[PDB]
This record gives sequence, C-alpha cells and structure tokens, in this order.
Amino acid sequence: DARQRLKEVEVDDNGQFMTTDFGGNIEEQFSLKAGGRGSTLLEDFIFRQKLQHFDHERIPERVVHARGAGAHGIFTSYGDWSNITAASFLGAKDKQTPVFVRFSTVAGSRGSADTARDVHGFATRFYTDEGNFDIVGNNIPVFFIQDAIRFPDLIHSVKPSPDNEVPQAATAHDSAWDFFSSQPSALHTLFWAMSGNGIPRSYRHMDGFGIHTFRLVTEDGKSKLVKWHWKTKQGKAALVWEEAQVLAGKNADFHRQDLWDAIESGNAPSWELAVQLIDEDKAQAYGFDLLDPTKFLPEEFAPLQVLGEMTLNRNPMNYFAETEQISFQPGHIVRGVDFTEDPLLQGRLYSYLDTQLNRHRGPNFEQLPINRPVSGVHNNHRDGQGQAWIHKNIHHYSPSYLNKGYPAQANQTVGRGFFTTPGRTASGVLNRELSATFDDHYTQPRLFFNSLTPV
Amino acid sequence: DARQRLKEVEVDDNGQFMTTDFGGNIEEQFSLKAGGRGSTLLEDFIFRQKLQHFDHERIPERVVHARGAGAHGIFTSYGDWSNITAASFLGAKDKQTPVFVRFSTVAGSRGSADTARDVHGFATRFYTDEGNFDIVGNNIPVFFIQDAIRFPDLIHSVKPSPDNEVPQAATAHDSAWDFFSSQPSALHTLFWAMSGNGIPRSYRHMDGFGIHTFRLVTEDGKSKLVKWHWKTKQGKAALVWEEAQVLAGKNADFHRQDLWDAIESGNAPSWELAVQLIDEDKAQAYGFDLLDPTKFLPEEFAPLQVLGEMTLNRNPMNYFAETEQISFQPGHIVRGVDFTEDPLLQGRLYSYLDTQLNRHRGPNFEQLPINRPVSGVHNNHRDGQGQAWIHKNIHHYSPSYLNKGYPAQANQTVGRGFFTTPGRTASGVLNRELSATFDDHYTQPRLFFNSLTPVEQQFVINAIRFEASHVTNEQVKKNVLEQLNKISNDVAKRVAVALGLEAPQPDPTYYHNNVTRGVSIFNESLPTIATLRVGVLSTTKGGSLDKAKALKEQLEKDGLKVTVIAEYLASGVDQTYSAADATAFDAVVVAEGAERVFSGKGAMSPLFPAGRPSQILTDGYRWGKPVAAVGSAKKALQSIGVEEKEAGVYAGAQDEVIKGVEEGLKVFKFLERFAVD
Amino acid sequence: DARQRLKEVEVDDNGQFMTTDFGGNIEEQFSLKAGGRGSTLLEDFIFRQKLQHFDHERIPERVVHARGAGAHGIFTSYGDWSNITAASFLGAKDKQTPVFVRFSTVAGSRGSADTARDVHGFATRFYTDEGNFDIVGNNIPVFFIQDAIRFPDLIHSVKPSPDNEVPQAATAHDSAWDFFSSQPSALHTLFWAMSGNGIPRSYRHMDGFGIHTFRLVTEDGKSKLVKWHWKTKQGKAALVWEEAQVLAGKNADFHRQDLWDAIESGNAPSWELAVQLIDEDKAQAYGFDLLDPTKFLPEEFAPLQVLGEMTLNRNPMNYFAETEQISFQPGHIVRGVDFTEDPLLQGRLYSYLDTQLNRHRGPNFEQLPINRPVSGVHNNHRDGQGQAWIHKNIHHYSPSYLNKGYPAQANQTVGRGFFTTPGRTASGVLNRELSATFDDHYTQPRLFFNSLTPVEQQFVINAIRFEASHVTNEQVKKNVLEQLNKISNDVAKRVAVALGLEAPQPDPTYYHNNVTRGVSIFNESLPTIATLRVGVLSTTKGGSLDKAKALKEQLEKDGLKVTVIAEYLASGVDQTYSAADATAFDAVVVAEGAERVFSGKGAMSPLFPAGRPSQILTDGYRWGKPVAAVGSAKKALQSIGVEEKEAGVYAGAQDEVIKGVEEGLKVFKFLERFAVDG
Ligand code: HEM
Ligand code: HEM
Ligand code: HEM
Repeated sequence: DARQRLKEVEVDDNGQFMTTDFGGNIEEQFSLKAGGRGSTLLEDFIFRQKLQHFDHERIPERVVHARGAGAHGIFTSYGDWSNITAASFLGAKDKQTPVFVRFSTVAGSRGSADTARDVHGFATRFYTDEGNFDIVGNNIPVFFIQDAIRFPDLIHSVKPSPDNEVPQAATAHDSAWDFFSSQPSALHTLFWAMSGNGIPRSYRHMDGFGIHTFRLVTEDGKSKLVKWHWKTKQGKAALVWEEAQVLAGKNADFHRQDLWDAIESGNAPSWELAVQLIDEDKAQAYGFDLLDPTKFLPEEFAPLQVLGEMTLNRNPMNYFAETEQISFQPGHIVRGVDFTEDPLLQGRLYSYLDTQLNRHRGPNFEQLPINRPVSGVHNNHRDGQGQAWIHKNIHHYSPSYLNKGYPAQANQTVGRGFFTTPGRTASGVLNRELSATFDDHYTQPRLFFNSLTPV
Repeated sequence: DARQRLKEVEVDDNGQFMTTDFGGNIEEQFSLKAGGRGSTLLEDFIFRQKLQHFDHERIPERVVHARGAGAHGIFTSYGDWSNITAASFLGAKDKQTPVFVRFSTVAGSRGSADTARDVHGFATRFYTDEGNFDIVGNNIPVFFIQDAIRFPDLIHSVKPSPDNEVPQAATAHDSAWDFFSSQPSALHTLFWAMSGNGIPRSYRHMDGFGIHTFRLVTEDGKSKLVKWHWKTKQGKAALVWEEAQVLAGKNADFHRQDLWDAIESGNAPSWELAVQLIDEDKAQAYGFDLLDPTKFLPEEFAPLQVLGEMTLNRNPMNYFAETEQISFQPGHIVRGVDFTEDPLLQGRLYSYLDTQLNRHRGPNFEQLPINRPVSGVHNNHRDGQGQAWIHKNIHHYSPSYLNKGYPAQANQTVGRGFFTTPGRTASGVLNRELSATFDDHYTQPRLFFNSLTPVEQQFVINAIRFEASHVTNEQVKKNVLEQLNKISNDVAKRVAVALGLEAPQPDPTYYHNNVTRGVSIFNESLPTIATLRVGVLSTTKGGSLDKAKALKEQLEKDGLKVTVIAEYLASGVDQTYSAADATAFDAVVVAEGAERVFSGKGAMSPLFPAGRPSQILTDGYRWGKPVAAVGSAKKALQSIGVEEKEAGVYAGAQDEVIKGVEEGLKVFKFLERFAVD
Repeated sequence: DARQRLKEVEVDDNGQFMTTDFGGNIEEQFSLKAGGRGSTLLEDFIFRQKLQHFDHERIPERVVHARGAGAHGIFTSYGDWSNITAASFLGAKDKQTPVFVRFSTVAGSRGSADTARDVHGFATRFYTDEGNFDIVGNNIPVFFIQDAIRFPDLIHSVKPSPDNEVPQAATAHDSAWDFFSSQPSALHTLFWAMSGNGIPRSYRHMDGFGIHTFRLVTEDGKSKLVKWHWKTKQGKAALVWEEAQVLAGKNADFHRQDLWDAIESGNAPSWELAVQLIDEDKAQAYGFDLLDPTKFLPEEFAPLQVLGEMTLNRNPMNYFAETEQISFQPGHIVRGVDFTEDPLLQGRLYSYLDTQLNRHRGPNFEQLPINRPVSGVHNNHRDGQGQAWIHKNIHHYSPSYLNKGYPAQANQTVGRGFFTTPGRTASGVLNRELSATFDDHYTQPRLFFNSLTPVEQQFVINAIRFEASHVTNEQVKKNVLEQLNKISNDVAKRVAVALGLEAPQPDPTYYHNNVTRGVSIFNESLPTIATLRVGVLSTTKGGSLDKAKALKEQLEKDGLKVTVIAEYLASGVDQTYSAADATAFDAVVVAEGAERVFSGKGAMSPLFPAGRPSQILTDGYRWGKPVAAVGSAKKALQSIGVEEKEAGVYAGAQDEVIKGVEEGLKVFKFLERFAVDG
C-alpha cells in the first residue's frame, strides 16, 4: 500500500460523537438564541468555531496547472543503474519507491474543464530513501519559451484577458496569439498543443517528459546529460476538438473520473520510466543546443532506454489534504541527479519554492503529510508558521562544540550528501542574453508536423 | 461616471519604460547568467522581483459564489422615502448613488461554467453618503436552510465529493440529494433551482431578492418589516437544460461576456428596487413566520412598492482589482435599516466579516479601492497588515481628554448614528432550538410548483429526473421520492418513472391548489429584444453573403447583435462554422443560398466538423429558439424535418423573415416543442 | 518637507463622528445586548468590526533588527559625480533626495532595550528619481561571517536559547560564544561589538557602513570598487557598560527618544556620505580580499572622499505605518551602482526580498506609502494580495504587438536602464567553497584592538570578561581563550584572569603592532555639545530652585537640554527625584543649596527612594560624566568622596561651573576614572 505512511494521520469518524476542534462533545445544528424567535448570541462558541473553519476552507489555487487530479502508486526499478547514477531509487533491480502523481491542464482555474485544449502537467514525486525527488513534467516534450524570466508574459497572454477575465481555459483569443507570433520560440509547443496532445483521451493515455536536459551523476562525479520520459503502457489516445468541447460541458470531470475509476476497478495504469542519455561532449551535437527547452532530441539519435515502471494503484482519501496541498518542485533533487544551465529550468528552481509561500501561507509546507519525505529530516531550521514538530537539539547552529557536530555536514565523499557535478565550469562575461545556439524557432515545429499522419 | 473615484488609482503604462516595483527602469526578458551558456545568478534582482510577484498573484477564491462577474452603475431614488426609512440613499427624489453589482453561481469554483444549473448570486453595493450598504441577494427568493449553523453542511453536500473532488458545479450527485432529502427545508430552494431560475439566459434576465426579512427604520424609530426585490427591466428568461450543458462546454463565459457586451454596446441593464412592507404585528400573519428564510410572501398579500432604479453602465478596468477583490457583507448596514431575528441572516453577519480575513489575508480589506466607502472613515482603528493610511490622531482611544472628544460618538439623536430598532425585545430562555413556526417544509414548494405553466412544470420534473438519476444509492433515491411526495403525489410519480421506482401513496397533509403570481419565467414574453443574438448561417459561395449582409443590417436596426457565419472569414463574415454553435444565439436564420451546406459534400468541408451547419439549425430548433430560412433556404429547414407552419419557425422573403424572427425573439422560447408527461 | 508625498494618505479625525471601516457614523462604547443584563448579540456588527481590527493589529517583527526607530530627511549631493557613477541622486551639485533612515539593534525582539550591547543597524533609503536605492548598513564596518548561507547559524546562536528563550538582547550566553569560537571569522565584528560601538550614546553619535564592497559604474560601463561610509557630524560617543545596563531598565527607549527629541527640538542630526574608491585591480592588493566582509579597508590605503550630506529633520506621524512597515533591501539598487561577488552580500539579495513575504503577508508591500518610490512604476505585474492599483494596460505581457511595445525595455544605452557592470566575468568550476584569500581571521581583529586608546582597550577586555563569564561550559570558555590568543596573547591573558583559567602560550602567527585611524571613539572630543543633557539636582526648600532656574537658562544658551530635578513638581521643576536617574543625563550638576538632600533630614523624604540624590551623583561620577556643584553644593561632592581637583569635576561660582561643564561635555567621558590592568 503506497499510502501506508499516511495511516497515522487518518481520522475515522465512524460511530463518534461530534466535537469542537478543541475536543468536547457538542451538537451544532442550532444557533444559540436569546428567546424562541430571538437573535443569535455572541457566546455561541460552537457556532463560531464551526463557521470560522468553513469560512477559512479555501487556499489559493496553483498559479498555473490549477486544474488537476492525482493518485498514489509504486515505482519499481528494473535494474541496478549505479553505472549511470548514484540515485538511490534507481540503485537496485526490483527496488520499490512510493510515488504520487498529479496530472493537470495549465491555463484554466481549479473548476475549469478537463477537456479544454491545453498543455498537460504530469508531475511525479518519488519518495526515495534519500529524499523526495520530483520530475515536474508535461505531456509535451518542449516548452514555449527559452528563459524563465518570460514565464509571466507567456502565462498572462494565455490566461483570461485582465479586463473581463475572458476566456476560461483557452488559448483561443487575441493576447495568446499575439504572444505566440511575437515570441516565435513558442511555435513548437503551440504545434504540439494544437495536435492530439492538446486533447488527450485521459491522463492514462499520455506520455510524459521532464522537458529539460538534466544530469545523472555517478558516485565519482562522472555525468551524463539526460532527458526523462514516461511511456504510457495504455498507449497514447486523443479526442477530436468538436468532441472535447461538448465533453467540457457534459462532464468537466472526465479525466479525473477516468483516473479514479481505473484505479478503483483494479485497472491501475502504468508508465515505464525511460531516459535518453547523451555524453557531455554532445550537448550541441544534434542540430540544436540541449540546454534549449524548445527542442526535443529525436529518438533516432538517442533511443529511449527503459529504467523502471510506475503504477498508480491508490486513490487519495481526501482530495484537498493530498492532491490540492501537494507542492511539487524541480528543486526537489537528490544525490545522483544535477541541473543543467537550461535557462528555463534555472528560474523554475526559484519560482516553485517561492510560490509555496503564497499557496500555503507559511514556510512549513514540507511538514504536511503529503509533502513529507520518508527518509528523515535533520537540520537547524526552527519556528515559522505552523511549526508541527518539537526539536530536541537546543544548539540549532553549525559549527558548534556544544552539539558535538550534529547534525553533521554531508558531501560527495561523506554521508551520501548532494553534490553539484564536479566538472561544471563557468566562463565568459556576466550577461543578460541567450546563446545564438538558441536561435532556430522553426525547424523542429516543421519536424513535428512532418511526423504526423495526414489526418 | 460610476467609477469616478477609482480614477486616482489607475495606472497607465503607455509610452513608459519598464520598471521594478520599487522604481528604476529595467529590461526583463533575459536572466542574468554566468557566461554565455551559464547558470542564472542569484543577484539577478530583476528576475526575482518579477517572478516573485507572478508567483504570488493568486488569492483564495470565495468559499461560495467563487464563479461570478460584476459591473459598476448608478442607483436613482424615485422619491423621498423618509416616511419608511432614515436611509440617506433613499432620502430624496432623483438622488443618485454609485453601485457595484456582482452576479455569480454558488457551488462551482473560479473557472467553472456560467451555465451550470445553480442558485445565482446578485450582490449589490450602494456607496452611500452614509456608508456602504450591501444587499447580498440571490436570484431565488428563498434559501435551503433555516439556521446559519447548517451552512457548511449544505455547502459540503453540494460541492464536490471530498475524496475525488467530483462533480464540479453540480448538485447532481449522491451527497447533495442525500442532504436535500435529509433536511427537507431545502426542498423549496431546490424546486426553484430545478426551474428556469437555475439556468437563466443571463444575469440581466434575472430578478434578485434579499431573501431575509429586514427592517426599515425612520428617524423616530418607527419600523416596518421589509423584503428586498430587484425587478429586471430586461425580463426573466431561461435556457433549457440540454442547451445549458453544451453551452457549458462551448462557452464557459456566456454570462460574463453577455453582461460585458451589453454594457460596452451602450445597452446598460436596469432593475427596479422594490420592497414589500409589513407591519411588525403581522410578522406571523401570512401562513408562515417572516423570520423564516425558506418562505416568501405572496405578492397577493403585499404588493411591491417601487423605490427606485439601478442601471449598470460601466465595466471594470481590471477584473482582479475590482470584481475579484470586492468584499460583500450583509453586515454592511447604514442608518435607517436594521436586522431581524432570521437565524440564517444572524449567522451570515459573522461569516462574511470573518471570511474576508481568509480571502484578503489581513484586516484592512475595507481600504482596497473597490471596498472603500465614499463617505469618510474616522475611528481609532490602527495598524494591521497592509495599513494604507497614516493617522494624524495620536490619541487613538475613547473616552479621552487629549483628543478633545474626537472622533465623537454618534447615535439615534446625535450625528446620524446607526441605531438598532428601539422597539426590539428579547423574551424567553436561551435556547438551541428553532421556532415551531418554522416547521412546514412542503406547502410553499407546492405553491411554487402550482404557479408554473405546464411545460415549465415539466422542466422542473425533468431537471429532478436528470439529477436524481445520477444518485447511485438506492435508498437516497427512495428518500427523495418520499419527500417529493409530501409536496405533490403527481410530482413524485412522474419523477419515480425515470428512476424505475414506485412512488409512495398520496400523502395529502400539505397538498393544496393555491397559486401565486410573479414566480414563473416562461409565462411572459420579453419587454425588449435589444442585445439578443441572431446567428445568420451563410456561405462563401454564390450571392448568399451579400444577402446575409442585408439581413444583418436590418436586424441590427432593432438593437440585435448579429453574427454572419460562413465556411471561412470572407468579407462580411463574423464567425466560421468551426467556431460557431447554436448556444451562442437566441435565434438562428439560414440566409438564402446556404441550403448548400446542409447536405452532401457542402456539409463536409475540411473547414468545419461534418454536419456543423445542420447541427446548429437542429440545436436551435430543438432548444426552442425562433428559427428561420429566407427564400430557397427553406430547404435547410426541410432537411432537418421542420415545417414553416410551426410556431417560431419562419420562411419566405427577407422582410417576412426579419419580422417573424423579431416577433419570435420576444416569445424567446417556443414551448410547444417540449413533450409533457 | 521630506514627508510631502505622504500627505495624501494622512487621515484627520478631529471634529469628526466615529465610523465603521466601511463608512456610516456609529457609537462603539457599548455592546448590543439582549436585555439590561443580557448577553451580547452576534448581530452587533459594530463590536465585531472594531474588535476584529484590534485583534489583527500585529505583524511579525523583523527576523533581525526587530528593535529600532527611524525618521525622514533630505540627502544633498555636494557635486556632479558622473565621473564615478551614473547614479542620478549623485548627478548634480546641491541635488536633493528624500531619505528615510531606520537605526536598530540586531538580536533583541521588539520591546528589547535600546542600550543592550549589540551591533546596530543604520539603514538608509534614498527615494531617487530613478527608483529607491537602499544602503542597508550597520554602525560597524565588518560582519561576523563570510557567506550568507551561515546567517541562520550566526543568528540562532546569538538569539535566545531555544528551550527557554533566554537571554533577551544579549550575546552573553553559551551558544553565542560557542559560535564565535567555532567560527573564527566572527572575531572581528565581535571585537567591535565589545567596544564602544556596542553601546553608543545615541543613533546620532554613530558612524555607518555599507560593509560590502560594491561597484560604482559610469554611463560608459567603467567601474570602481566602493565602500560606503556615513560620518556623523555629531561625533562618535559611547556609554560604559555598567551604565548601559541600568539605562536598559530606566529607559528602554533611550535612543528612540533621543532621536525624536533632537528632531523635534530643531536639532536635526547630520551625516556625511563618504566613499573609499579603488580600482578593480586592487581587489586583492591590500593583504586581504575586498570581497571578504570580515575585513575593512584601512583609510591609510584609500582615504574617505565626501559625496554629500544627509540630515534627518522630520519625525514619523505614525510609527507603525512608517517605521514598522518600511522594508529595506540591498537589492534596491539603481543605475550606476552594481553588486560584487561578496558571498555575504550575494545571499542578502535573496533574503530581504523573500522576508517581506513573511512580514507583509503578500507580494504588494512595495505599494505601501512608506515603500513607494517617487519615480513611477510601469510594468506587467498584476494582482496579488492587497493589490492597491487598477492597471489600464490590458496587454500585460511582452513582447506584444497589441500594447505597441509598452512598457518598453530599458538597458545601458536606451531608457536609463539598470545594467550589470559590463566587464564582470566568471571563471572556474562551480563550487561550494570559499577563496583561500578569506582565510585570515585574526590580523584585522588585532589591527582594530591596536588602534584603540589604553582605557578603550580595557573596555573591550572588560566587555569580554563580563560576557565570557556567563558561559557555563568550561570547554567553550577554553575555546574562546584559544581563539583570543591568536589575536593577542595579552588580550587572552587579561580575559583569562576573569575566567580563572590559564591562557595558552603566545601564538605569534598573526601578531603585529600596526594601527589604523578612524576606528576609535574615545580618542577624540565631540564637535558639538548641542542637545546633550544636563540634570540639575535641586530642592524645593530654600533658594535652590531659583538658582537652578538661572543655571538652566544659561546652559540652554549653549544648546543644552536641561532637567531641573527636585523632591516634587514645584514651579520650575522638570522631574522628580523619584523619576530621575543619572543614565538620563550627559552631565550632573548639584545646584547651590541642594546639599541638603545629600545628608540629614532633607535626604529622607518619603517622596523618593532612600539615597536617590546621592546615587544619581555617584552614578554620574563613576560612569565618567562631567559632574559639578555650585557654591555650597560642593558639600554634595564631598559627601560621596569626590574631590574638586579631579578631571571632569567642577565647583565654585555658577559662571565657573557652567564653563567647566560645557567644556567637560565635549570630552564627554572622563577615562581617568577607569582602572586598567596592571
Ligand atoms: C519545461 C517547463 C515547465 C514544465 C514542464 C512545467 C510543469 C509544471 C507542472 C506539471 C505544474 C503543476 C504541478 C502540480 O501538479 O502541482 C507546474 C506548476 C507550476 N509552475 Fe511550472 N512548468 C514549466 C515551466 C515553468 C516556469 C518557467 C515557471 C516559472 C519560472 C513555472 C512555475 C510554476 C509555478 C509557480 C507552479 C505552481 C506550483 C505550485 O503552486 O505548487 N513553471 N509546472
Ligand atoms: C439568504 C441566504 C444567502 C444569500 C442570498 C447569500 C448570497 C451570497 C452571495 C450573492 C455571495 C457572493 C457575493 C459576491 O458576489 O462576492 C455570497 C458569498 C458568501 N456567503 Fe452567502 N448567501 C446566503 C447564505 C449564507 C450563509 C448562511 C452563510 C454562512 C453563515 C454564507 C456565507 C457566505 C460566505 C462566507 C461568502 C463568501 C464571501 C466573500 O468571500 O466575500 N452565506 N453569499
Ligand atoms: C553586511 C552584512 C549585513 C548588514 C550590514 C545587515 C544590516 C541589516 C539592517 C540594518 C537591517 C534592518 C533594516 C531595517 O531597519 O528595517 C537588517 C535586517 C534584515 N537582515 Fe541584514 N545585515 C547583514 C547581513 C545579513 C545577511 C547575511 C542576511 C541573510 C542572508 C540578512 C538578512 C536580513 C533579514 C531577513 C532582515 C529583515 C528585513 C525585514 O524584515 O525587512 N542580513 N539587516
């Protein structure tokens, strides 16, 4: 059972008497009144504790990918991949790691239709024995823009016009196509979103991609460039637009219900995790720059190598507590993986940590049940809103004689610590530019178009 | 201009260089990097200030009524109403007061469909010269429950299931109908929501109600019980369900766009503010208790008095800042109005103030431009998150020698202070009960149902049939039938058919034949067809487009919004078949020559989905719209099995067709097209 | 009026009726109740809107520098400095720019005492016509640590122990000295905090520093390394510890009141803005790395060059809205200034933007009146909690055909845009290390100590003796001595005495005898005694009060703030003995006739605590103040064993006393009254 660890915070109300949030049994179907047809009393503590909680139920939706659904499951490694990565979850044949996956659209707000035409999110958390590792991906291998500082421009242009907040969950309006034509890098992802990827049959019928080139790093520090892929075992399938539109009104919940039903009926969907592995010296070998997230790597140059399989076989118990509250971050990285100088990825690392502050209104969101790692948290962080723990170590600083040196530093050689790829270097002037290697915005959109059937 | 006071906070960026939020000109299209293909620097303050602001754009949606849209306007009093109220905004003939109104659904989240079936909100703020007065109403005059403490139960049951968060913006699921049948008070509002009130044609075509009995109070403290009514000058109009569903997918923004377009085109919508006034001693004299919000007062007993008129004539400039941020409260009351002991109202007073803390994350939300009164704020409140003012008075307490007694106390007799109705008393034991006078949950649902036309009753029945057939639990369905049967055996029998159940035997305790006026929608034609929409189906082949252009010009004379549709965007074409759907239009007319796209190859261009032109005409017809064809276009009507002798179907020469369509648009929906049990 | 732009948000309540926050006149002194002795009603909207606002008044205090106070002013450039910087606020002679400055301690929470021993903040905002530029500095030129990532370690170790939250506003506890000795970079700032800089007489008597090397950049991209200095026109002056402690109890608001009073009295304080300017090629030329914030640049290698002067001349109208809410950031930079690769500075850039989210609970804090620039904000940012504007541009993205390209990109060549120094480069491997050029943690602490006067050095030793004696852990105390020994064997030995330990043997690796100017407080007299405070000890009996009044009038002629003290508030009396303490005054003078309250019946009034007048005079003397007595009042001096021949002790006729006190106040502290080891 992938949700096993969440049992300890599950609350069973079967056969129980109603209480306040501070205990004590109550009734809460009648306001306390001053006489038979009297006004409600301020001293009705029961009324106020019940309505205060209700009044405060909502939290801000995700700034993007607000509409989505998720499930728990298990990832299984098909081998000991230590020759390519120090990553613990990939370190032994048949090793199992719990996952949670959230799928989504991008533009629409939380109540928008599943079958809007859009890019789709495909975000996976591996709760590894060496910390949470997230692959925060989409169902399309390339993204609209080449530098993260342009993300608010893209998103503003695609989201509803700011005067009237029209249209919902749709790129079909002036500002979006103004941006797409003004910022041609966007043309590649656009073509993908205008294909079947824009209107998938179900989350279970989507492939997934990390998009960016990352690095796999072995114990000794040798690195390989990597593209992450999820290959659906259910096969890719897509609707037609005229159909998607009607479905958007007839069942806005088409995709979330589809996933829920598949899992509930014992038809758990699966995906194989596959990588494309490229030597560092081939970063600019394939007619484009592998640091450029507007390009994908044709499989002719690098076949998909299968590492393992993920199966989603447990629905959440409470959607809000689990699916709504889960906070993904590409910055959730573990020993054996590293970033690259992809200027889009770079900025994401900042935004996903920062945005949690808005959505969770406090610094302690990793303490939420769905966000907790399985591997233990030991550091000198204290306090902050909603601090859910009580720390024993009163010498909450390093270095220190008084705490005997614990918690202790970990690095490449000691304690299985994270470490940046040792050979990475910086060179050249500090600049607010992009590489000329990023300049071709049309060749791959053409490649993609060429590779589809006539219809 | 209703938005006049907002101008001072408007920001124009035309002709300016980009800046940070702390000033200084910048460029912000490239991250600062260490080397040509290097990593981004933490010292890129430009990147972080821009992305931080983006990262934090969202605020919590409203806990209920999250999906909505609003506009600014002006309220004008028809009289000096001092004989019934001290309320300043009603104190003189022709007196004008700025308003903002937000309309909404209830259950759905932020981005759910406008044409979901639901109760609808109708919240009005009067920015009076004696403070902000809000009437936070709905488009249905009664509410589901009798005591505010039950609101989370109601809302929890209607909103999506908490395990999978399905279904969005829908009462058509087990939990909702479990609550409706377990808490029978809910049956009255339920019937309203299952009627045309649940699927209005637009915000402009709704009435509004305060629901609760309130009090109007004069300067000397004389009070009357009052019900607030907004009477639409556009007339009530509603969709049919099978139409509303497609519209939910084809255009989730139907109502917000409709409102926006009417205002921008200079067709500002209006409502008259009306009241029923009741003597205090008759609170319990009309067959129910006026403190009970699940009942309305039949106008036969107390006719409407018209106090004035509201027109909404200005769209917001920034939706988030105005519409999203505005914070309504039933506790926003002014001198001349008071509360009653309605236990639903009583709890709202607490809820709306408190919930603002969640949505705005601080106590200073009243300082936001859209929330600010126009009448001046002087008190000893200080500090709090986002404090936007700088207070001059350093002796921020009362009483005080040092501040010379300012700000000063205001009451009934000094400084036009608010005052609670002087006659009001408390009597009896502190209790967690409800008055036995609240006990009848079935008589008024029956009254309502009795007062609908035969097809309109059929719509309610078919809505219940549709909804309850979604309930998976057999006993809940049985529970629902048992409750329905207490209202009407016939209603229960007809619903039972769909559910494949036997309806209980008649239970006549609450049965009766009384009817009341003013609750129907389909019994009355529209007062005006201005703004209504005509889709003209044409084609780029032959002379059809020129003829379509002529038709459009004539129709527009009548204030109609006309869309000419063709295979592609040729000169004079407003929309392609691919982009078009019958749901966007109130009438469908086939222009002469367009019959060519209704069969064979002409109906199978790569430019649109197969059969699209036929589907539009079929949908138009089946959903009860005025449909028509000019000249040889009659063949399109023939192709879908329709005959020009039918009500709301028009054929012949252009002049004939234009006149017929314009007539049919007043009728709006042709109910002869819907089968009755 | 520096506060001019803020007038439009000022709210006047005089002559008005009470209202709710949503308008409508009310009364709010009685809850609405069901019957005469009845319960309060939930429908009392008046009660709730009033209590809700109250309930929510508080916002988180600053995570550091929580205790502080500020004021508005004007900075005036002395020149057109375009030859060294493109910065507009420095672009022309006599060009004026509004400022706001907040001064503070570091460790203490709100409400902690002004006169705790601590580093002090000195944060200045220039509201320039090209955006807000903040110099977020301290009153000490070096910081404890070399990399921003270590800040939570430093701060956790200095702030109260996390089990019991003791002690408030103090480094005098185990964890702090554990950290100072475990992280030797800290020793330099520690020495400064243990000197007079740790207990300044007032905010007005502090110098200020940006600490970090920054860059000045001209229009054509040429750069210079720079150190920011604020030089106080009032002179540096410090308390003594035993006085600071009593003052912390007698008036926790000593410094905030001092600033407020100086401004209200028309004695606005001033500071000159000065820079040290050195070429890029000097970064590693002076025996340390200029990217290392634990080192200062000796003025002998690069003199101060004065750029202008700021004067603080307007108090806030509402402390919360202005002083509490103001949000400083070192990332508030403008065209003509750039950052350096100082790894402490680098991380601050992140921290100060992020922390505002905590303190203001939303992303629109730059919209608060005190945070708004004067120069205009035009960008595509929208929404966020508490959005206070209504944007007109509906095409809130770039690039765009629909918005016609506005708002437009600005850079080095178009639109006076910010730009990073064109010549900056990066070379080498990505690393989680520090340059070996940062390795010397002891040479500059020694340089500083060397540069103090003998008594001034003793104060540093006595501060360390006091602090380290509070460390309960024996090994931490030994660790401290081992580290001190690396700076100075003599320092280590003298400290060791107090701890009853044996100092290690000399370790001469870093020892040296060099000295540098500009770091001493006590080696120079005050340039002015304006605003300084004289307590005149009098009595209501006899003719003392009339003479005290005469004394007061003469003293006030020299710009002094005079307090006549007596047993009760008679005509002419400013403060009672009960309410008075020597800590409040820079000078103590017994008026003729007042000797009667130093012994005999007059000294036993129930109107003040036993011994009160003698104690004030005793405290004043022992704390090194000029003390005096007029005429027969010399008996008062005699009663406490003090002799007229002593430096800073004056007696005789009124004329002579006034003259000597006024000269003594320039010396400020009489260091001959403090014993030195040996
Ligand atoms: C290859 C490019 C990108 C991919 C594949 C991607 C994917 C995703 C996905 C799947 C989610 C939803 C995670 C969930 O289900 O909760 C998400 C959310 C988000 N994304 Fe991205 N995104 C990309 C680019 C960016 C960029 C450039 C930025 C900003 C620099 C950004 C900022 C955010 C933020 C702030 C959220 C909301 C996170 C939360 O509230 O928990 N994304 N993205
Ligand atoms: C006659 C019965 C009711 C009517 C007519 C009504 C109407 C409305 C309307 C129109 C809005 C949306 C205002 C807007 O557009 O922003 C709203 C929001 C809200 N309502 Fe009600 N409601 C009723 C019952 C209740 C009850 C019993 C409660 C709780 C005790 C409640 C709590 C709330 C809350 C917390 C909001 C969100 C307000 C905000 O976030 O600004 N309502 N209601
Ligand atoms: C040369 C080194 C430093 C100096 C001169 C300095 C100075 C100051 C000053 C004067 C303040 C108070 C500003 C005010 O009056 O509102 C302050 C606050 C603050 N400092 Fe620093 N500090 C330094 C190092 C650091 C570092 C390394 C960090 C973190 C990496 C840091 C983080 C903060 C934070 C988060 C605040 C609270 C700001 C606010 O809440 O508005 N400081 N600092």
